[PDB]
Amino acid sequence: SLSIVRIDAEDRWSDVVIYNNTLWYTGVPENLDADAFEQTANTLAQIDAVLEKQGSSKSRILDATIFLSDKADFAAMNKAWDAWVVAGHAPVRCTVQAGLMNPKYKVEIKIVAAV
Amino acid sequence: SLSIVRIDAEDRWSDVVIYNNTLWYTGVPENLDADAFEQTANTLAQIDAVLEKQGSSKSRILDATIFLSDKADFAAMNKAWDAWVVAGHAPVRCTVQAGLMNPKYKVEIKIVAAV
Amino acid sequence: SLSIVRIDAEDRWSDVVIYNNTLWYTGVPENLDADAFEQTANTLAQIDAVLEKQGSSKSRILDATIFLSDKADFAAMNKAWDAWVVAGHAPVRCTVQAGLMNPKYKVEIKIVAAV
Repeated sequence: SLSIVRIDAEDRWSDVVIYNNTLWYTGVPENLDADAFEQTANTLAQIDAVLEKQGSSKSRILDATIFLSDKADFAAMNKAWDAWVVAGHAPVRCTVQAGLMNPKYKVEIKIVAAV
Repeated sequence: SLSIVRIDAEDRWSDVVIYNNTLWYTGVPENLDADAFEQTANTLAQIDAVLEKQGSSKSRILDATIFLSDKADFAAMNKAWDAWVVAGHAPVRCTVQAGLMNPKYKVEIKIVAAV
Repeated sequence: SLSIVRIDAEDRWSDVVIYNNTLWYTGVPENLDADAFEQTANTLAQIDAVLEKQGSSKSRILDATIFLSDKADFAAMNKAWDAWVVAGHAPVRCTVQAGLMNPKYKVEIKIVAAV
């Protein structure tokens, strides 16, 4: 559909937007003092739950942009990603180090997925 | 339409691109000597201008990635965003810090919207 | 089509994703010891190859985001872009400097295109 659907949840930093059978969402860490692996692993779990609640799923992710605050955390974030990603159904994947909006975020994950 | 429409199509870039009922655009500030907050507001206003010319609006933006040159300007670009954004019609957002091309850029905003 | 097609679908990533008449891809350099001009020119050549394998072309690219590891490489990557881009058929473009996963990468290029 060409009618935009927007979804706000109290426990969730980003809205979800659905349009033209496509879904956008940004995953942000919930446990600020946690390390990069935890934040990546738990943000990937957040994303699954958000996609499922709107019928989609981690199998239907088209493109993912992982922003990291520190180059030292690449290994940890690959380790989480690699434990979660669906073999043969993986999204196109962008990973860049950049400054994040909260100094305690080690990771932030933009998602575009099919609905 | 599955036909691609380009606005201000030059030799090396286009300013706006429209395809499959979706519009792409990067906004850059024109007020290059102003501060972050005021460069942001200016960018946002150009975006409104661009979206209105094609039939859309700031109520129909799907995703927005805000690049800041300096980590110290997060709070200020948020201030300019909250004055501009339409509550309950907000797009998904990304704000990160990276190097911009013109050294007088505090901010640069990439936009995907519906049309 | 509302079906998801993945090209070179691997364990942790897919090289290309195609959905809803839209194609997503991220080009990364092949020659790690090459300078930024070679890496950019070469990456634009890969993008073409990827687009035409799917029956699309570089005239059909909608949006491009170029990440450079070093601000000193801006001129080298514009020279490559300028030698390649299709006058009057260029996408929205956006260049920023950021940290990249491999320290030998001077450039990386994400592409959304019509297919």
